[PDB]
Amino acid sequence: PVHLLSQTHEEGYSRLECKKKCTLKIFCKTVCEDVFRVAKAEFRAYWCVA
Amino acid sequence: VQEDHVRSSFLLDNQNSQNTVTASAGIAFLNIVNFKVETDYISQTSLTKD
Repeated sequence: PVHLLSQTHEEGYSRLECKKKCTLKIFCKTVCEDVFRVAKAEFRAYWCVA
Repeated sequence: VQEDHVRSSFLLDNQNSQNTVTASAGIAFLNIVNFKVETDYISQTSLTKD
């Protein structure tokens, strides 16, 4: 599995966020607020050769 | 020989919560003839999902 090529990308998806938050431990609110995020992945190709 | 199926599905949600917290003061006849304190606080949360 010899390394074909490494590469990286940078894309952004407004993720999912449905979280509940307590005010003062008596009552809680669910503050759904989807947030921006630039995710990145490093694509490492590994050419397979006999 | 002919046939057909239809299968509708409709699921709706809602969580319409609310809060209202108020405080007050008014210690005023002696050593300070007047000073008044009151805070207000109202929070809402309405989340529908269909």
